[PDB]
Amino acid sequence: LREVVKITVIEGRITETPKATPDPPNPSGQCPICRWNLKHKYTYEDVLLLSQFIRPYGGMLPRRVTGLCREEHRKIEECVKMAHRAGLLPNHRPQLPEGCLPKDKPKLNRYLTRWAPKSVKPIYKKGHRWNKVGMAVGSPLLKDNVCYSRRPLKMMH
Amino acid sequence: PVKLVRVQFCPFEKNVESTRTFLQTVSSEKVRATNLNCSVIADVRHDGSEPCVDVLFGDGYRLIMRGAHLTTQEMLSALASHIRD
Amino acid sequence: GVIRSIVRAGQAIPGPPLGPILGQRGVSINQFCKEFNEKTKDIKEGIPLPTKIFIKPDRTFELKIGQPTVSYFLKAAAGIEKGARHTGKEVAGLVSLKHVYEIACVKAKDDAFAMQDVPLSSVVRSIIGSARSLGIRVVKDLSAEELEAFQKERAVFLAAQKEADLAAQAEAAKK
Amino acid sequence: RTVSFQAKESMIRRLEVEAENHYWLSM
Amino acid sequence: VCTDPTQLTTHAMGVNIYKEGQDVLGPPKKLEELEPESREYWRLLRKQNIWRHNRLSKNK
Amino acid sequence: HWRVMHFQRQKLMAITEYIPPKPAINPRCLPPPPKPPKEESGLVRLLRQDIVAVFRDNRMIAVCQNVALSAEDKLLLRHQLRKHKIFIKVFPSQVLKPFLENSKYRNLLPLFVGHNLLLVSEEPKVKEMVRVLKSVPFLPLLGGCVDDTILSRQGLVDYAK
Amino acid sequence: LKTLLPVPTFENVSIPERSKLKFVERVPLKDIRGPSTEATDFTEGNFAILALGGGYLHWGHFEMMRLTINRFMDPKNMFAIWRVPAPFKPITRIDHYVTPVKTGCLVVEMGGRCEFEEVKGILNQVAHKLPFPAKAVSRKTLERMHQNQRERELNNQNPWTFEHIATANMFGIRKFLSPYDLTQKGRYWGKFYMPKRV
Amino acid sequence: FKTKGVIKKRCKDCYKVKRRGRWFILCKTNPKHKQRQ
RNA sequence: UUAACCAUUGUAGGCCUAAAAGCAGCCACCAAUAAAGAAAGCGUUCAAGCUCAACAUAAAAUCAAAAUUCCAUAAUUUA
Ligand code: FES
Ligand SMILES: [Zn+2]
Repeated sequence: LREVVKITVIEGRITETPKATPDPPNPSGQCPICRWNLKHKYTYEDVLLLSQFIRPYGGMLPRRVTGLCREEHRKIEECVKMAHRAGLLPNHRPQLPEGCLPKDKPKLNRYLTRWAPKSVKPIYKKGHRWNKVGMAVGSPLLKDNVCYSRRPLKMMH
Repeated sequence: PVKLVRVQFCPFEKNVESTRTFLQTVSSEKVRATNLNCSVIADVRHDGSEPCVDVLFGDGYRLIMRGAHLTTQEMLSALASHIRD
Repeated sequence: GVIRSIVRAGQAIPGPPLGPILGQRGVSINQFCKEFNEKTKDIKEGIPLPTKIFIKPDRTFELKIGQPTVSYFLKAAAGIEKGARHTGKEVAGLVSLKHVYEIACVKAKDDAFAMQDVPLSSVVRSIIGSARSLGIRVVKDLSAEELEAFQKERAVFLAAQKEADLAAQAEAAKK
Repeated sequence: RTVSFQAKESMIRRLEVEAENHYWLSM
Repeated sequence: VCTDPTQLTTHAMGVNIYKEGQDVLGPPKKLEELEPESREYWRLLRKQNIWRHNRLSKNK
Repeated sequence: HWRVMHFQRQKLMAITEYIPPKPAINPRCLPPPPKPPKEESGLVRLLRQDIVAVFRDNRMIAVCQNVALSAEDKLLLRHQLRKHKIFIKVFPSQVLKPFLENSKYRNLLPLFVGHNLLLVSEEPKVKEMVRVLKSVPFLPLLGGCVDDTILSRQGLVDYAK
Repeated sequence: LKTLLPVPTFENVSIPERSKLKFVERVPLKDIRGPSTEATDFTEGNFAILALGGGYLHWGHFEMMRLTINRFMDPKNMFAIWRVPAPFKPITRIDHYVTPVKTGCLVVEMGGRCEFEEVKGILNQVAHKLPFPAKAVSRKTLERMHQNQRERELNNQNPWTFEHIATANMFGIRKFLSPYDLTQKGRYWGKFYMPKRV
Repeated sequence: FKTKGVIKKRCKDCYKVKRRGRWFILCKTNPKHKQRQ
């Protein structure tokens, strides 16, 4: 990990990086997710796994650095959005540029949030029994996760 | 709007390549013509000296950039912000 | 700014084709032709010469000229005032190898666009390609009788083309 | 009308019973 | 210009064209004709590739 | 216009829907199949010979970075160098690696990285090369070998004298 | 060192003299309710529009195909032909004639020294305006289309299928089925074709 | 902003974004090309 | 396939076109260049002129089941 220092003269210093735990359980896996047998076994709640692919201010790291495949990169990206919206990453908040403070508006607790709350409109005509409009819960990208329920998860609430 | 741009690096040593690519971007006919105030110069040496870029301005501000660990894009990014003054 | 033109030495004032373009930049067209006329005296008159006039930021004339063009000469060598109107199968030029080589040797003397190719094979092929561009077929060597027979055929064909022109003229009159 | 999960299974169960009925009428 | 079969076949029209100076092979090789490992072969194929790319690019 | 199906028929359709076979492991997650034997296109083999020919023909091979100078200005440099009977060669680096990996010249690999140009001739007019280099100030020289001797630019300057 | 291959050679494909589409004379329930038995073969050309449903093509559509297709095709390199008859079926309020078409029919065929990608756009545009659902398919694409259909049937992991249940009258199902359903096997409903149904 | 059923890029500089629950093509060169779904 | 970069020259090439030079018109459709279409879309008093393909270096990898007043409450995992 290299950091740029300015003085004009500016230079970048490379520092030693923490090393991955050796001897993955499943060597020969391309994606780092499959070298540890995590293909379908992580959700938004798993901050410990998700945090590793996140920039200090909450952005996702580029795929070419993480080494994830596209299928798992998109799942990590979506899980991170849901984790952020659930307030599970209090230390990866956006940087405040200058003369900006947090909105101070009270925070509503939410989880399994597919979309940004700003841009989702209210359902004014909810519909009757068979034309009921569904409130989406979870993400479609995680439709293949291992399920421990008798029936598949109820995405539309 | 740049008085002069100087880059020095060690060719045969296998080290930073961003500086070499950065020199190529600096030594672009379109860029050179646009900033006609500057005469680009490239020099090489053998000593164990990490590549160093030196930029001179008429106002006297000198911007020194070492490719030692800087990528070529970051080199250009620093220039443009500095060029704006 | 460099401006191209293929104007012939004989006439140095084309006018609308170049004068207003030169005037749009802003220059004295008479001065341009006069120096072009100076080159006209050096060269034989009435033959196209490529020019590479540069209009400087100072708004001055910097004339650069080259040898006679390949295309016009091939038409002239073939004796074609107006080239074949199809050129796919309409041939009005029958050129022997010796003529092709000699003219190519003269060709490879300009520096502007780097006709400095060492092998004359490049230059000869380059002019042959021009012949293909034009309604000209590059024969290896022709007999005088074949030219006479070909000229007779061309005259008959040109007479038919004149009849076609008459039909086109009659159609144009109706329109 | 989407067909329910329970509705689909109960038809399959009956089909299997009839499928066996084919076997026992073949000898 | 010269319009004489004798002069046309026995004189060089273009050697000298100045006032002081008076008048003094198969088809392009096909991909079959071209040698597969020759530079000539590949430089015409590249041209053919450009032709194909332009043909495809027309409609977009 | 679709006509509603009897519920019993709709039940029949639901139970007879196609079910695809599911693999246990994704083929992507599995190790990638070994590459089959590749085919050399008629660009590397012919160019390989060219790299062989230039090394065999030219005793001195000096390397300089490509400057991305306008081709109209490359011509005059080529014309100027042609007047001095010194030729320019440019080749793809990746196909140049295998020969440079196993050849008389093997310490020039770092030089042969990125956009580059090759100074090739039959005579060691090395001092004149600086004069041709001095014609265009900004063009630098990275190094190479002169008269089969590998040396750097600073050493070349001393060798030129 | 970008790799390259010899450009595909269509030299074998000759160009018919009447490359442009001909004119069609405006005046010379099951017709669209089943799989087609005609025009399903490409024949001379390599590119054609595939009917994915049952519909009637009246003279108006014929002109739209005619005009659109004719304009853009290159006489030197492209040609086209009609794969369906002219309008012949009476319609009364004898107002006009409509040509029936069945799912799977090739409405129009194109050929010449051109790639599919070149002819993709216009044929897809023309197809979109046809009364029934349609698509532009090359020789390979139609072949792939059939191959996938056969592959789906072989590797199906559902023990129960419409054909077996229907033929054997399992569940007493034929009380709710039409006589034609046994032949269709659930692929075709009314004038609609369900590709995903095996 | 024309609201269209199907959005299509109209020039080289046109770019696509997902703002406030909808897809937009925005063109810096030609504001006419701006579209919404 | 779509991610960096570049674009020279035979020739303003045959043609009614004032003039049309890759890109009004129509014509065929080869040369040099390590690398570039007798041009693919732009622009056109006409051209100069904007890029795509040329060369070099550059990373990835088929479709998806309107008008009285919203209207059960709710819910993603325990076999
Ligand atoms: S989990 Fe194996 S490719 Fe990503
Ligand atoms: Zn736009």
